Amino acid sequence: RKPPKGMFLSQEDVEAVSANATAATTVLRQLDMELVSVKRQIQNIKQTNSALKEKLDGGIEPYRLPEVIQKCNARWTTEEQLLAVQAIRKYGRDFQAISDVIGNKSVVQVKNFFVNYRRRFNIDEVLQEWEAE
Amino acid sequence: PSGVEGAAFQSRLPHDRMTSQEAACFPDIISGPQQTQKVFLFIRNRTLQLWLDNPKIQLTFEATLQQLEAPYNSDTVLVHRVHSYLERHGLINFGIYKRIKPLPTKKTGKVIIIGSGVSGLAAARQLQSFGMDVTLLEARDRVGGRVATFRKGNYVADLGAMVVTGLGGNPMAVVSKQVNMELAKIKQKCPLYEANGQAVPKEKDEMVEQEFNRLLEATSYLSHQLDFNVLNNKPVSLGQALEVVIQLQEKHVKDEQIEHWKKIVKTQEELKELLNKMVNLKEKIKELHQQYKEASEVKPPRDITAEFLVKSKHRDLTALCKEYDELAETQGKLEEKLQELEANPPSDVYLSSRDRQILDWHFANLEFANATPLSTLSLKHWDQDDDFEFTGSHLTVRNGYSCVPVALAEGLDIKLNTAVRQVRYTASGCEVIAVNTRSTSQTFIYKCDAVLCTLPLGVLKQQPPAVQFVPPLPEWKTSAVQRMGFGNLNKVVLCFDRVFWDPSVNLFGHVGSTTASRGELFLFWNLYKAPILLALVAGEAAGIMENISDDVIVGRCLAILKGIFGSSAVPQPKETVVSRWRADPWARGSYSYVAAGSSGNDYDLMAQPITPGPSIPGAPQPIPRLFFAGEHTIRNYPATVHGALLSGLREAGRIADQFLGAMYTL
Ligand SMILES: Cc1cc2c(cc1C)N1[C@@]3(C(=O)NC(=O)N[C@H]3N2C[C@H](O)[C@H](O)[C@H](O)COP(=O)(O)OP(=O)(O)OC[C@H]2O[C@@H](n3cnc4c(N)ncnc43)[C@H](O)[C@@H]2O)[C@H](c2ccccc2)C[C@]1(C)N
Repeated sequence: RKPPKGMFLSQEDVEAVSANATAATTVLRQLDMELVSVKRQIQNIKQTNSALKEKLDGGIEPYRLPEVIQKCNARWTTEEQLLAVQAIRKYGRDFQAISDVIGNKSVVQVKNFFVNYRRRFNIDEVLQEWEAE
Repeated sequence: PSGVEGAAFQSRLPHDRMTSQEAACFPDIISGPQQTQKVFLFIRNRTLQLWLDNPKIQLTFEATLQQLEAPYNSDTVLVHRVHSYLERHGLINFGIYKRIKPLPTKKTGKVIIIGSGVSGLAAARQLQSFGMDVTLLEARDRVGGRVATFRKGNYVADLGAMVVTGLGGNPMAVVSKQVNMELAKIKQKCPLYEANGQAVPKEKDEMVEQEFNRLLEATSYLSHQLDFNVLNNKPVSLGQALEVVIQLQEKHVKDEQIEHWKKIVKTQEELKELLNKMVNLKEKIKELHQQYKEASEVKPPRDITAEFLVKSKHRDLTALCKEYDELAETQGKLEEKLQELEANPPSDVYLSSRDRQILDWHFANLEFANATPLSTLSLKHWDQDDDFEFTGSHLTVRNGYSCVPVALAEGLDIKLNTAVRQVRYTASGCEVIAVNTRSTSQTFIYKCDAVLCTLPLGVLKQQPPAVQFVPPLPEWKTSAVQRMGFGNLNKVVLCFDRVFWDPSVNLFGHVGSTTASRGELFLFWNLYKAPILLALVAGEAAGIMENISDDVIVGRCLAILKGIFGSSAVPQPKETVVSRWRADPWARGSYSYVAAGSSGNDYDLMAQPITPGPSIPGAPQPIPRLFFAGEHTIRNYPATVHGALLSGLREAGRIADQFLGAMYTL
C-alpha cells in the first residue's frame, strides 16, 4: 500500500528519473546547482544584514526620554484647554495621543472635552482642518 | 507442526486440503462429499507419518493397513489407492531404504537417463523400484554432477552444493536419516571487513544492512504497486530498479536540503526588511530627539504653542521609541529562529563512499544467492520461490555432500565417461547416441522406450549444441531455454595446517574497493573440522575470475586474509582448489535464475515432456517419449539439490504412469 519508512518513491518521480539514459544525472545536477545557488544567496543576505546590524549599533539609548509620572487630574486649567485644542489640530481623533500631550488627563476625559467645549472651541472646524492634511 | 498434520507439512502438502495432483488421481473423492475427503486426507497424512517416522525401511500397503484404525481401515481399496499414489509419486519409499519385497524377477520397459546428478539418480532409483530397466549415461568419471566434493587426505570441501537449506519440509531431511550425513548448523553472524582489513563498526554494519533491506522492499513496491516492470520495451531488472530507487533517495536528500536552506532565506529576508525598517526608524528618532531638544532649549516663560511643541514632540518621540522596542522584540525572535534552523540541518548525503562500498557487499551477497549479476534478474519474479522456503537452521554437510549421490548410485547401471551426443525419439521408440570421453571415436547406441534428460540448462543452452535432438526440440521448449537464466558462482578452497581465524565464526565478509569487483572474494566460510577456509566469487567477478590462474587467485585470497588477521598469522596454504563452473563443459554454469523476461512459468515449460509425430501418417497420437528433470525444471524449488531430487521423483512417477499404467486412478 505504501513505501517503506525512510524511503521516498512517487509515480511522478520514477518517470522523471527513468526518462532517458542520463535523466538521472540531469535531475541530480539541476538540484546540485540549485543548492549552490541558494547557499551563496544566503551568505549574500547574511552579509547585507551584518552591515545593517552595525548601523544600528548603540540602539536608541541616547534618544530615550525619562518617564514622566504624573497623577490624573479632574480640573481643566486654561493651559490644558489650550494644549488640547492644539492637540486636536495636530492629531484629530487619536484620544490616546491627545491624552499623552496634555499629560494629566485620561482618555475618557479627553472624549468628554470634545462634547463639553464643543461649541466654545469650534472643535468641528478644528477637526475638519486636520482632515484637510 | 506435529502428528499427522506435521507429516503433511514435512511433505510440502496442505494437511486439510486436497492438492491438484490428488484431484487428478482421485476425482471421485474430491468431487464427492466432504466426509470422504477428510477420510482420504487422514489416510494420506497417516501413511506419510508412518514413512517419515521410519524412512530406513520400505512401507508396504500391508504394513500401512495394519496400523490404520476404524473407520479409516474399513475401505481397503481407498487405502490401497492412496498408498499406491504416494509410492508412485515418491512421497513414500524414496531414497535409500531396505526392501521387504525383493525387486521383481523381470523388468518392464526400458529407460535411458542422461546424466547421473541428483535429479538423474533420484529418478533412476524410483524407476528401478517400479520394475523398469534403467541405464544412466554420465559424461563425468563420477556421479553427483553439481554435487562435487574435493577430497585429499583429511581435507574435505564441497566445490558444488554444500548447504541443506533447512529441514522443515525438506526431502533431504529424509535422505539425511537414510545416509550418514554429518549435518552441522551455520551460525548467522557475519562480521564484515573493509578493504583496509578492519571491521565495520556495529554502528554502520546495521545502518547499511537496514538500508539494503529497505532498498529491496522498495523495489518490490516499485514492481507491485507502481507497476514499473517494462522500460523501453525491455523488461526491468532488479539491478535497474535498485539503481532507480537509490537515485530517488539521493534526490530526496537534495530536495530536503533545498527546502531547508529555502526556509533560511525566507527568514533571513524577513530580517532584512525588519532591519531596514529599524534603520529608518532610528533615523527619524535621531532627528526627532534633536527637535525635542531644541524645543526644550527655549527657556521659560513661553506661550502655549511653544509649550505645546515640547509636549507634542515628547509624545511623538516616546511613540516612535515604542515601535522600535517592538521591532527589536521581533528581531530577537527571528534571530534565534535562524540559529534554530542552522543548528539542525537535514542529511548531508544519502550514502558516503564508505557506505556505498558496504552496501555493495550486500548486493554481492544477493548476487551470490542468485549466482548472477543483479542486472540479469527479473524484477517481478526473481524471488518467486520465497513462499516455499523451508523452516529451520541451514546446515552444512560436514563429511562432503558427495556421500549423497554416491549412496543413491548404489545398485544402478551407470555408464561413466559416456558423453551423449544425440537424442533420437520417434513414435516407436528412442535411440541415444553417446561416445567415450577418453577416445571420442568409440561410439555407443542405446535403444529405449523413453529418455529422461537431466542435462543442465547451461548444456541445453549451448550454441552450437553439444547434444543434438532428432527431431529438433519444439520452439516452445527452445524459447524457454533461451529465456531462462543460467548463472555462475565459484569457490576457492584453502587448506591450512592451523586455524588462524575465529573458530566460533562460520562466515565473514570482505568489502571490495569498487562496485565492479564487489563479488570478488567477498565471503569466506569456516565450516569443516579441518582448518579449511572457503572463498566465494560472485556476480560479475565470477565470470572474469575464471580467466585468471589459481596462483593469482590464491594470492589475492592470502592478501585479504593477511589484512584481516595479520601479515604473519596467515601461512602458505598446503592444498588449493578453484572451481570454474562456467568453463566446465558438463555444466556451463552453476545453477538457474529467473532472468528478466522470464518467469516461473518457464520452469513448467522445461518440465513438459515431448511427444513425437506419428511414423505412418494418420496413425494414432503417440506416447510421450522425451522427459525432462533437473534443477531448472522445478518451479517451486529451482537451483537446489532438493529441487533436483524432487524433479527426479516427479518424472519417475510420470514415466511409470505412462509405461506401467496407473492402477490407482480407478
Ligand atoms: C554449482 C553450485 C550449485 C549449488 C551450490 C554451489 C555451487 C557451486 N550450493 C547450493 C547448496 O548449498 N545447496 C543446494 O541444495 N544446492 C546448491 N546448488 C545447486 C545444486 O548443486 C544443483 O541445483 C543440483 O545439484 C543440480 O542437480 P541436477 O539437476 O541433477 O544437475 P547436475 O548437473 O547435478 O546433473 C546433470 C549431469 O549430467 C551430466 N552431463 C552433462 N552433459 C552431458 C552429456 N552430453 N552426456 C552425458 N551426461 C552429461 C553432468 O556431468 C551431470 O552429472 C546452494 C544454493 C544457492 C542458491 C540458492 C539455493 C541453493 C548454495 C551453494 C553453496 N551455492
